[PDB]
Amino acid sequence: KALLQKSSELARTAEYEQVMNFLAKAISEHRSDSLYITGPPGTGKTAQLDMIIRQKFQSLESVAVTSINCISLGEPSSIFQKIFDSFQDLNGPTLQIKNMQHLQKFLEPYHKKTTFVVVLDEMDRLLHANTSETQSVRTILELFLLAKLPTVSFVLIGMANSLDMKDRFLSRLNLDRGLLPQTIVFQPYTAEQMYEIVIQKMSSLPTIIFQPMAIKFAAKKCAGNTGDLRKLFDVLRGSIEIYELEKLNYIAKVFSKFVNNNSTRTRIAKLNIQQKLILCTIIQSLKLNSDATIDESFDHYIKAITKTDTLAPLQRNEFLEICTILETCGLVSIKKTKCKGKTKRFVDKIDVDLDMREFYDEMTKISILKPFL
Amino acid sequence: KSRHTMSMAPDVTREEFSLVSNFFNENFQKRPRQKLFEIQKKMFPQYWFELTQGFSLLFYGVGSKRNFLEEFAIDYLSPKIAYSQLVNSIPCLILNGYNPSCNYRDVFKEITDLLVPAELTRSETKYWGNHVILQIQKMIDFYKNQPLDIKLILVVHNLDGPSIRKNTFQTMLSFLSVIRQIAIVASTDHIYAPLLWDNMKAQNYNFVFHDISNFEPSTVESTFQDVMKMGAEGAKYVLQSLTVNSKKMYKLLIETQMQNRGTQRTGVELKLFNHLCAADFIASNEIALRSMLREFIEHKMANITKMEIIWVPYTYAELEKLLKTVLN
Amino acid sequence: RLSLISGIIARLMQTEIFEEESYPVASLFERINEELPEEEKFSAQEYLAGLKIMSDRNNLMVADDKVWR
Amino acid sequence: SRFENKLKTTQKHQIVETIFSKVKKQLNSSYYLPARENEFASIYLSAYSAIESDSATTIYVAGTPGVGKTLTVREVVKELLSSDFLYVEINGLKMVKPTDCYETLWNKVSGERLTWAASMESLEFYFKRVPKTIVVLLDELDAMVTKSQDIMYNFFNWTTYENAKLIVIAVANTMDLPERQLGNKITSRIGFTRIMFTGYTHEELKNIIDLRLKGLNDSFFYVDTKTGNAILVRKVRLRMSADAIEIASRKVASVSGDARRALKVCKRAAEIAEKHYMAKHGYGYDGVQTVHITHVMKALNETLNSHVITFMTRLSFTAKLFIYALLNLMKKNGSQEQELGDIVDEIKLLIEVNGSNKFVMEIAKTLFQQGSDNISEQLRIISWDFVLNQLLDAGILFKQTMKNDRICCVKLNISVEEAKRAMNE
Ligand SMILES: Nc1ncnc2c1ncn2[C@@H]1O[C@H](COP(=O)(O)OP(=O)(O)OP(O)(O)=S)[C@@H](O)[C@H]1O
Ligand SMILES: Nc1ncnc2c1ncn2[C@@H]1O[C@H](COP(=O)(O)OP(=O)(O)OP(O)(O)=S)[C@@H](O)[C@H]1O
Repeated sequence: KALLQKSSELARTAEYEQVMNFLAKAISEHRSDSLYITGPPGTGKTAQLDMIIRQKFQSLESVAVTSINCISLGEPSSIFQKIFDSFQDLNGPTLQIKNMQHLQKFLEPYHKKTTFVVVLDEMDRLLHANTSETQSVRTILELFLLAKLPTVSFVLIGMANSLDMKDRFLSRLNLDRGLLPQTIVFQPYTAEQMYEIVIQKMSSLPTIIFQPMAIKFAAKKCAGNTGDLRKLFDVLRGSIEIYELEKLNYIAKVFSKFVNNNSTRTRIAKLNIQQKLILCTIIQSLKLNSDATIDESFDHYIKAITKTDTLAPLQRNEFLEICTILETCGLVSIKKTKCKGKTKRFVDKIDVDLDMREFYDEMTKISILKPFL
Repeated sequence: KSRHTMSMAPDVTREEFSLVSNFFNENFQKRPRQKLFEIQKKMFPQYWFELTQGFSLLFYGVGSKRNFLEEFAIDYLSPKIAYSQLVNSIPCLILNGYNPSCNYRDVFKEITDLLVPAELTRSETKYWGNHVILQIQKMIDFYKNQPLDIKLILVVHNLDGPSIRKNTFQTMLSFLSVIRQIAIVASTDHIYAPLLWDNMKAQNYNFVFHDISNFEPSTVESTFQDVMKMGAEGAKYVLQSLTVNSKKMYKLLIETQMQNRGTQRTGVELKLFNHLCAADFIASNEIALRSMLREFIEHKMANITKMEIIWVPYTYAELEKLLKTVLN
Repeated sequence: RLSLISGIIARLMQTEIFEEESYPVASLFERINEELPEEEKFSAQEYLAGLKIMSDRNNLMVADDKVWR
Repeated sequence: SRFENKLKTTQKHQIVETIFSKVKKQLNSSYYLPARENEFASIYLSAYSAIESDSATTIYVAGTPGVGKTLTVREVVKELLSSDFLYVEINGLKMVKPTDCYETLWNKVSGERLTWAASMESLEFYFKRVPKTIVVLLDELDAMVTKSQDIMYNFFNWTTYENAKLIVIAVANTMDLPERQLGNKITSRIGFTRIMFTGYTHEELKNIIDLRLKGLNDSFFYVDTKTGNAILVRKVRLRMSADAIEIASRKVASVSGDARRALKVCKRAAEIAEKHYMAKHGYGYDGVQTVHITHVMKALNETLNSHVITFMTRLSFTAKLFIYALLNLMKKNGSQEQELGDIVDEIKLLIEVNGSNKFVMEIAKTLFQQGSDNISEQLRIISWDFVLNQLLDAGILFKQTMKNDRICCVKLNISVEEAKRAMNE
């Protein structure tokens, strides 16, 4: 079973049709379509555009077209050298890769007059670059205006994660010009396209993978809050390697495990009884919805445990260590919030995520803490 | 204190807005504009004879000058007065004052090469110790003994611009306009223009004023500025790109918040909201609920106050529009 | 109709009587006839169809028939 | 490497090794394990799948330090060493700058010294070009991911590639790290495949302790009564009473359950007994031994008790006067915030509320002028600046910064209660 479940994890998409429509100008040498892809995170929009360009170059006259990744630049100069990277040559780029006019000068083809179109992968770093109205909106205006005289221009094939980019554009420029209009969206595919990509790559289907209906169950009950079926497939390969370790049963188990310790693994998160005690003490201080300081909750602990004589209370530093433990598992968050008493004062305002009902189970089972509920 | 709030307004898409502004501003008062323009064009030889004495021509009067500015300058003044000198028509240095990216340093770096580089004055380039002002001082000492003819015509659109009006830029342009061989002509929009210049800067400018009112829509100037239309519609595109579970949960939210303009009284309590999103078997607990809620919150797509009211500040009309159009 | 019984299944998912999102079909029977609703539990195929609606609306899933994920 | 010999010298006159010395030597924090057993195998099979099948994945693990996780992944990649990979301990808390990791990477890939830019350029190049698995230890990731997550954005966008010759073994401190600072888009690439590490039970603590004491538990040495040297002239034996070990394990598992803390407190009690035994015989430094419960009792209590009380019971009388006045002000105004000059006024009060008593006379005199009526009439009490500072820097008192020294605020960092108690002794 190993060599399968190992190899299990090692055109194609239906989406390929749509962009193909928006690509008709590129396989007939016309000026390409004004393509500004947006996409919610997880859907693979980066890898979506990457499958696009990969197929487009493995399918095709001289065939040259590139797509560069804009991450560590924060400025519109060294980007276009990365397009000069396609020449495999050496020049003085410093200006011809910096200003829009110099860019137009920079893009008259040389070898055979096979049109070269430009693609910017992960513009959502240039889009998410320095201050908007100063450089990033300025860079967008510059790179985005296609006012060349030869219609064989640098037709941007852009990609942006958060839609706000189109809202940050100049209002006048976007409506009547640029790569903007085809603001194609790629909403999270529950099963209907991504699950079928899964099946089509899994044509060489291992014998007992498991119940396909439980597979689709996993697909839905994840994609509810998920955008990675391949990564859900990876937690599935981990499940089958659990089956191996013990030498789709356990997948509901592992979901109840990893997603929310509140279900059962909170008892692990609060393994020590003093942890549970301090947590219920925080819940008690919640009745005073104030700055849940170390001091507030600590004094509340002191009084409530002098009352309920379960144990001699902990030291200040001890309570510190306990709450830090509680924060390491993340069951309760803290933040060094600012109060204005003397100066900018930074004290731990905490917020618990647990509910007294999710305390009902986890406490009523331990009758020793119940003296404090 | 029930005030008319711009929220309760008929919003207009950017396309309809742009297009109707186009129709109006290109057809509203055409015949008046052209009559006014053909009438005032007769003043152009008057401007010729006035600028013969280098009197910096400032232009006021309502309506945009930008169009008319480039019109008078590029087309009439420059080449005619160039021919009149006795050959490249004198480079028209247009200052996009409305553009807030103008800076004295670089524009003077241009100016320098525009002006006479008779000596290697680049040798006088130094540390940040501003050679703009010192070098322009030297340039003035030079021109004090040079012949009198315009060697460059600079024109500023909206001299009250967000950059030029900076007092440093203003003083630089003053000491510049002291030069005789240059013709200074500009315009503003700020009604408080005279607040800009003391008798020192006036002496530098020797401003002569002229009214020009043609009642333009300020096309380019409308571009750089921005108002609230330039939120409900912000979230309207967000919800167009989400997951079906988010669609359904926001559908339930919008029903229970629109049942009772979408006011705060009409919302729902998170207790009963969890009761519902658990009854119809959507939310497993409060943590996942608040998680799939903050995706709306982390873009400010719904309001919450206190009961535990989650109230959509978006209008009843726009809300039921979401229902009938994008949700159902 | 199915709304209220779905709410009852919700408050019975609140407790760990299912111990899971999964639940025996035996628990199914224990929680259709033994509860308040009498004859509101439809014919075999009909309440199975109700459960299939609840599946297609992502409220209850089917797997390992003796239980249901 | 080159300088390693430069630390080795010859003059060593047979350093004496006593019993507890050997104990602590094997009890060192450096030298199969019981506590993390199924985790060992789980991560082992994760990396086995990722490498033996020549794929690339992201093994996220989180939990408080001291849970063995650094040792555990090391054990896994050590048994894997015997069966392609570059164990690159990229510790964000070891990186001088945040970006420095790159260079290490940028070195371990080719052995070049350029900037982080070309570093990541060639890195991603290798990750998407090289035709065909190198375990990079992202120790204490937090430091690297603090500025704008761009670092981790890169560090995982690299991983997401399919043919990327890049396995990552990331370890963070808390579980929710990817869901509080990392981008949602980043969080997705991080994935849900993260293994959590719980605390340690006192059972596991006993296990690890006896493990460290395997070859030495209750064992015999050959100790010369003259020099105190031990060899694993009487053949003595030693017992490490597992009841004290029990109680230490219980106490540590209570609040924290950390291997480091437990090991260290055991070492502490050991060396305490060691110094007592040395003193009882005076061997200097050139029948049967045990470790009573009382030793570990002391060594453990010393890891909890503070000193602020036992400190403030020793400050100068001026300091105690200052503190007691401050407490009177705290309860009189109910503000727990006083003004410095106001405290001076209160000290004047407290000195004068008592009568013209000759003893109050002496106090007034000295506290206002060290005798020597020749020089007298001080506005604020003697050493007042000095004692104020001696408090402030000691972290007890906490004061804002205004050059006007009569309206500047003052606050107690310690609890009012413990301070009051200190005044009561
Ligand atoms: N529909 C899909 N088609 C192909 N691969 C997919 C698809 N959905 C997910 N994947 C794969 O799973 C990964 C998860 O998506 P992400 O890379 O995290 O999203 P992305 O590629 O960064 O684009 P986004 O969603 O705008 S962040 C993708 O990169 C692909 O490797
Ligand atoms: N099972 C064990 N057997 C023996 N010694 C152990 C065991 N678990 C922990 N220790 C000791 O306790 C130390 C704990 O180190 P680790 O937990 O591996 O480091 P860590 O958890 O990454 O802490 P960091 O580096 O600050 S995040 C180890 O280095 C050993 O000295």
